Amino acid sequence: SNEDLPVPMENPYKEPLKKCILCEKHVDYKNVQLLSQFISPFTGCIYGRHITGLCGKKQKEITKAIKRAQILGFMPVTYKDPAYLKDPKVCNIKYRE
Amino acid sequence: PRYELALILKAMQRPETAAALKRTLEALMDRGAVVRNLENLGERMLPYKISAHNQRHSRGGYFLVDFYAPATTVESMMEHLSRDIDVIRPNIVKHPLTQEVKECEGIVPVPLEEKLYSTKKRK
Amino acid sequence: SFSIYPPIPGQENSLRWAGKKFEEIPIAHIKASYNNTQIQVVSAAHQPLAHASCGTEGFRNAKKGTGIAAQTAGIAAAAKATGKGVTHVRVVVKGLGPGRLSAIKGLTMGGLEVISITDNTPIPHNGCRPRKARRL
Amino acid sequence: ANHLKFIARTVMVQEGNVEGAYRTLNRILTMDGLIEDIKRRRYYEKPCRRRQRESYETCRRIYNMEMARKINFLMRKNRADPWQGC
Amino acid sequence: VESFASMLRHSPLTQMGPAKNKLVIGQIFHIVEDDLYIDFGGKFHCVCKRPEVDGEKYQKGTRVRLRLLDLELTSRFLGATTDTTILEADAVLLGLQES
Amino acid sequence: QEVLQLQEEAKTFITRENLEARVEEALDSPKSYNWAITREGLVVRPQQK
RNA sequence: AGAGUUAAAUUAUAACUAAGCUGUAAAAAGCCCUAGUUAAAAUAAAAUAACCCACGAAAGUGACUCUAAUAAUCCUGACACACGAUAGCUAGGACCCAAACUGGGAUUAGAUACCCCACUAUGCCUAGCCCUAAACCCAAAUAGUUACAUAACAAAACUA
Ligand SMILES: [Mg+2]
Ligand SMILES: [Mg+2]
Ligand SMILES: [Mg+2]
Ligand SMILES: [Mg+2]
Ligand SMILES: [Mg+2]
Ligand SMILES: [Mg+2]
Ligand SMILES: [Mg+2]
Ligand SMILES: [Mg+2]
Ligand SMILES: [Mg+2]
Ligand SMILES: [Mg+2]
Ligand SMILES: [Mg+2]
Ligand SMILES: [Mg+2]
Ligand SMILES: [Mg+2]
Ligand SMILES: [Mg+2]
Ligand SMILES: [Mg+2]
Ligand SMILES: [Mg+2]
Ligand SMILES: [Mg+2]
Ligand SMILES: [Mg+2]
Ligand SMILES: [Mg+2]
Ligand SMILES: [Mg+2]
Ligand SMILES: [Mg+2]
Ligand SMILES: [Mg+2]
Ligand SMILES: [Mg+2]
Ligand SMILES: [Mg+2]
Ligand SMILES: [Mg+2]
Ligand SMILES: [Mg+2]
Ligand SMILES: [Mg+2]
Ligand SMILES: [Mg+2]
Ligand SMILES: [Mg+2]
Ligand SMILES: [Mg+2]
Ligand SMILES: [Mg+2]
Ligand SMILES: [Mg+2]
Ligand SMILES: [Zn+2]
Repeated sequence: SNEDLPVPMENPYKEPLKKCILCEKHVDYKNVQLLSQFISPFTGCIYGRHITGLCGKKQKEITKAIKRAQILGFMPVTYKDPAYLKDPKVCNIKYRE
Repeated sequence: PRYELALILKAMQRPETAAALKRTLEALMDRGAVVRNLENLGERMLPYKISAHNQRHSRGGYFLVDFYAPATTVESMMEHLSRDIDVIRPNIVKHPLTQEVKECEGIVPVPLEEKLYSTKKRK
Repeated sequence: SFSIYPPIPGQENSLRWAGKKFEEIPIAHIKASYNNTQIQVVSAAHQPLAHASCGTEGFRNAKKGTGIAAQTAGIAAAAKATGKGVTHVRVVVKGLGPGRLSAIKGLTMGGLEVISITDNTPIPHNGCRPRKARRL
Repeated sequence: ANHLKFIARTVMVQEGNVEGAYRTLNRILTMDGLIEDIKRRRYYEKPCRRRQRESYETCRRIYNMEMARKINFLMRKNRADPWQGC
Repeated sequence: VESFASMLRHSPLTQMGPAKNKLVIGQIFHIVEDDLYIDFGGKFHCVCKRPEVDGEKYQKGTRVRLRLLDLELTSRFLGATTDTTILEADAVLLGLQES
Repeated sequence: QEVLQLQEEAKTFITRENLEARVEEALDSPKSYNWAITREGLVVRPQQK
């Protein structure tokens, strides 16, 4: 009969979950600009999660997409297409200090 | 749409181009295919130089053919594309729009793993 | 935004050295192998203008490994090249060995002017299997 | 080899200082893991002997990550102490 | 008589809710040269560094404005049973008891 | 609903005749998929021409 | 499991150019039908992504595409049935590179080894065998519990 006790409700102050930069985006092997965004400019490397900062599924998605874009040849392997070097940079790498 | 055809074609003038595309979709419509659409992605300088049919190409035209086809067929069309003298590289992919978008709800944060090692009062 | 390194093969970039396009500037191949170094300075037209090896410079089986030898070969190479009148050089290092840096410096100190370094070191994407490791 | 040349792994020296630009390129390759790969690939390394490497590396990376965090968390309390000689 | 549960339900520490980005009022009870030890009343004091603006204005007994980051500093670490306490809370300095 | 979607696209399909049209149109209107991203999740599509 | 495809690297083989090139702790032998550069199929192997931890019963599986496709309304179960890494065997292809064997070269008291250099069975494919591993996560399967409780060490203790 104690009406001042606590309630067994869920947490109202719960913070909304964070989102990969692509969460519910659509990764296609067709936009090479997008895939260029996640590749090292000098190498043609594919950045890891710890750089790109993507969900699991979106990393995997991006990777496969890239490889497809390479064999089908919309995108080259060993360097970032120069056209796209001047575009917005997503990743956390600092090369030049 | 079911299947997708990435056509990289030898860069030509317009008439020859038209010819090539036309006969391509003819071949497909003959193997039993229903063509949805034709998307010209332009003539680009290829990311790298591609050697096929004893010609090493720098540039190429890019095309996208969405179509429905029966399972048995895809091999046939691939063969007839590989045979072709002006295709600078063929491919056929399950059309991207069959694949579902299952909502990233977000990052499910992973907590540090506990109860790996036994409790021991060592040192 | 000054000195973005990779100048495009399109003509949108006008930057001239000795009034030449970046495409026309001479390529100095440097090959640094653990036992050796060799430089070959070649025209944009691919006509070799200079060649110097650590051995051609009169070092011998071990000693020719060192960076000393590298800069040594570099100097005389840039001598032979300067003789045919090349001001500027875009350099490429092949392999990873002792005389990488030494030889590159060797071209400068040897009186040859350097614009670019690019590294082409063959990196197998898992092609041919290497020889076995050693002690075993 | 089929790709356009001189676009890849290329730095262009600025204000004529060579040594600086070389350091730069080196920092590139070593940032991407190519130096560790060249050096790795001078000789072969057998698959088993490779997963051992992988696992030792990854354990060690976990340890160092954690220990780093702990250090930078306890950093505050490096501050000179209030209560001395109580 | 008040039941404890009632005292809890109506307290400010409850009313505040989550600790992040709260605007709190606090008091300086101890000083080492650059460092000012601030009880905002929560459980543990936080620590601060005396700002460049009006250095000598912040003294023992002074009251202060705080942006409360975390009610206390804690985490679990590799191969730990219990998490590790700093015995402080994380806060930032805004202005001094702006009146 | 599905069946009616397809019923709608059946008017837009490429058939033996429209080849002559479609192909001539495909060359006329190049289309891009090229598409980008911003750190806020925002997209910037290609700049207006 | 099929069928199709190739980006990096390497090699034939030409064009130039220089006499060396390779190789170690240091050398020697070895090769100059060598080396650097520029071209370039086949064969073989699949950087980064992976700080991921998925798929398979296990062995195993991480270049690309398409086809086929992952038993059981789900308890245990063999000497029965079907599979089973490497190496090996049989027949036919393949041969870039690696490489037991072997022949040179050093080292050494000796050196049948560790280091160097060539080159072979063999790794590769198709078909058939062989059925072994530190085949080990040395931790049986299926339901449970965190009660009771520290031989030692390791991956904490136990029911049915
Ligand atoms: Mg312990
Ligand atoms: Mg690998
Ligand atoms: Mg052994
Ligand atoms: Mg070549
Ligand atoms: Mg790694
Ligand atoms: Mg087969
Ligand atoms: Mg090749
Ligand atoms: Mg070659
Ligand atoms: Mg060759
Ligand atoms: Mg040595
Ligand atoms: Mg000799
Ligand atoms: Mg790895
Ligand atoms: Mg694994
Ligand atoms: Mg099943
Ligand atoms: Mg059973
Ligand atoms: Mg077997
Ligand atoms: Mg076998
Ligand atoms: Mg053989
Ligand atoms: Mg052969
Ligand atoms: Mg051999
Ligand atoms: Mg012998
Ligand atoms: Mg002895
Ligand atoms: Mg020894
Ligand atoms: Mg041989
Ligand atoms: Mg095998
Ligand atoms: Mg095993
Ligand atoms: Mg084991
Ligand atoms: Mg056993
Ligand atoms: Mg059993
Ligand atoms: Mg079972
Ligand atoms: Mg129990
Ligand atoms: Mg004891
Ligand atoms: Zn996401």
